[PDB]
Amino acid sequence: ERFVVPEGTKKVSYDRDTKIINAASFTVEREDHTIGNIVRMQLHRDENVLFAGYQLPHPLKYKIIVRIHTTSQSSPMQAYNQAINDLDKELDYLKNQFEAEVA
Amino acid sequence: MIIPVRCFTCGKVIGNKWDQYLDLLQLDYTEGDALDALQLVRYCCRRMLMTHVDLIEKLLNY
Amino acid sequence: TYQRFPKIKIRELKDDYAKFELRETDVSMANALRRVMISEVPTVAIDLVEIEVNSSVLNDEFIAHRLGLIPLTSERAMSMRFSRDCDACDGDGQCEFCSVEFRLSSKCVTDQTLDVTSRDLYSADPTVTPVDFHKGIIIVKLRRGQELKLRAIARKGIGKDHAKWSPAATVTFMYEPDIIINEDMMDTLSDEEKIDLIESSPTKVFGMDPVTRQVVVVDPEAYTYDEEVIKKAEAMGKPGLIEISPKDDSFIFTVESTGAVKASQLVLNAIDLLKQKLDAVRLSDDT
Amino acid sequence: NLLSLGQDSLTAAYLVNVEKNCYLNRAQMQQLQMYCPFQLPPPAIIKASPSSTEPQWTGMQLFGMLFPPGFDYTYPLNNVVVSNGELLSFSEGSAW
Amino acid sequence: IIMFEDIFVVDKLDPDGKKFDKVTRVEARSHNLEMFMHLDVNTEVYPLAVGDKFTLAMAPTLNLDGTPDTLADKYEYIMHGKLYKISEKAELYVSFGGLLMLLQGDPAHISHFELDQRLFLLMRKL
Ligand SMILES: [Zn+2]
Ligand SMILES: [Zn+2]
Repeated sequence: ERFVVPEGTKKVSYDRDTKIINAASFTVEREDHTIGNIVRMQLHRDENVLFAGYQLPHPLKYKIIVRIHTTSQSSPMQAYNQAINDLDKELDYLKNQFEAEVA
Repeated sequence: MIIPVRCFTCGKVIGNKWDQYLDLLQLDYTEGDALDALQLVRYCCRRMLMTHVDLIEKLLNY
Repeated sequence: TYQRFPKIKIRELKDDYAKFELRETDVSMANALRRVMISEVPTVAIDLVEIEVNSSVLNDEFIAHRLGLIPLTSERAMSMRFSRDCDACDGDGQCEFCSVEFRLSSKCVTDQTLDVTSRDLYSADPTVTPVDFHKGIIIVKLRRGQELKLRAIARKGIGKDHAKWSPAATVTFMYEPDIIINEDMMDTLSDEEKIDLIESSPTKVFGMDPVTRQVVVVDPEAYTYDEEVIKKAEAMGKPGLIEISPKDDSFIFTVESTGAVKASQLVLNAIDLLKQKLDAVRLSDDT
Repeated sequence: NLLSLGQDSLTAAYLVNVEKNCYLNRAQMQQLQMYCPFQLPPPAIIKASPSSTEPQWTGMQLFGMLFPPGFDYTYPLNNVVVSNGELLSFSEGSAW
Repeated sequence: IIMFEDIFVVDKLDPDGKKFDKVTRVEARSHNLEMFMHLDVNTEVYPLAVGDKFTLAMAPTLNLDGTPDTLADKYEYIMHGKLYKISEKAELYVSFGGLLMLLQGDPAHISHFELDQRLFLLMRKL
């Protein structure tokens, strides 16, 4: 029941922050600390990113809120996608290394 | 109550080790040596194999 | 700003036990890999049990619960579809994709007590045969008579719910500490104090070399991060005698499987599932 | 006041205001800033060692993100001074 | 850009413990200016022993010729704080994130310090 994403609800929603420029909040539905922690740690590697963090306010409500603040050089969505792509490439490299080590 | 399986704390299968544990206890083996012979390095599995009480025998007899 | 380049070195590899070292990566990646391999890797296990004869002293629900915990070979877990996702059938008996049928029938016609193990559990698909380790997992013990006949169905599931679809068994990782010795304050210490310092360590992390009459670092991976030697050195009056700090970019992984899948295959499946999760989380650009 | 901090809250506040020897880096400070309503203060600790980068935040500044900027507090017994919503000083006592 | 610069020698340590795992308030007396200083320094991270000599500097900004709010390479114990009390032999009370500093000297030595201003703390042990 909890595994299935709610019907009619998108996994990731984009909401811009009016008070702070170049600030946005990403609400990831049906996510846990696994994705949030690695995304937060990957975002810190980017130089343009200023604020990177995630929170899980309600354990019962399986949602993850990710807040990204960047300089006047890249959009928060661009940094988010870049971090996801870098993490995917790292996973590919780790899989290749493990496959080589097994053989 | 038969020996519990899957070692509630750890998750390791211990269902098929009760007969071996009893056989080791039949010989001149202490509880620690018997548990070590079964390759149980975590004390949760050792507790599960040591704190179990065989109650199914009384259920079958009575 | 870009991706990392982790390095993997395998120390020991077996069917159910794997120990490898992961380097040049953050703690978050290792923790996420551990969590995925302990709670996200799917396996096949019995969830629905139908019985007709239950003359055994044990209750029906107890038998069903202890049947659901039996480890089964899960080589097809990745390819199989979920029961809720399977739309070809509503779910009854054997299915070509989701459900696997199991039949058990035990009748005791002898004075000796009959033990219903996991070996006498037959399935239509040979690939879903329960893992054999021995005498097998004892299900029910039967006296004279007391027949037990049941029909069971096994479905693919995630280890997050009911904690019975988890193939991993306490997968761990450490930071692989590095030991630093001043080697100058040791000369001031007497022979008696060196022995006491050696005995202070809970595990065999430091050794005494008889030829050089000085302490050496042996097996640095078994430190367990217990501040016993540091406290002993501070008590003896030497504050900076031994400095031990964890290494943030080095890790040593220990993966123990339950027999459902191979440990290397478990790691590969965890990596694939993490990649799929990242792909699903990925958000398309909007203009 | 009818409502107090509570056991865990009081103990955590005492620990974060008494130790003063544990510093929080940028990642942990930003992670904790999610629950705090107010913005992050300056690190106030640029360099602690000749070869230590990554300027850190002190524990007392973490507790300072719980007061409005216009709020001003003074507790002479515990030597607590809050100016512009920032906890300037504290010695001991935990009576405040 | 440096307002106050002087050489200090530590007189005593209030905790005076090597492994107390606590902030240690240092007492240093200035040379050629006769100024007394209280400063909370983490001894475990930055070791200071009685009798050591260190230079101390205070600048409103770390940038060169303006840009208030690159001297980082020269020093090794940079701190940031504000001056909240100038009441006196005038003395200054600057808190670096809860770490109190008490610089007591002469009225003429310290006169260009304003109230409620942000100032840095540069310290190098020679
Ligand atoms: Zn265990
Ligand atoms: Zn089906």
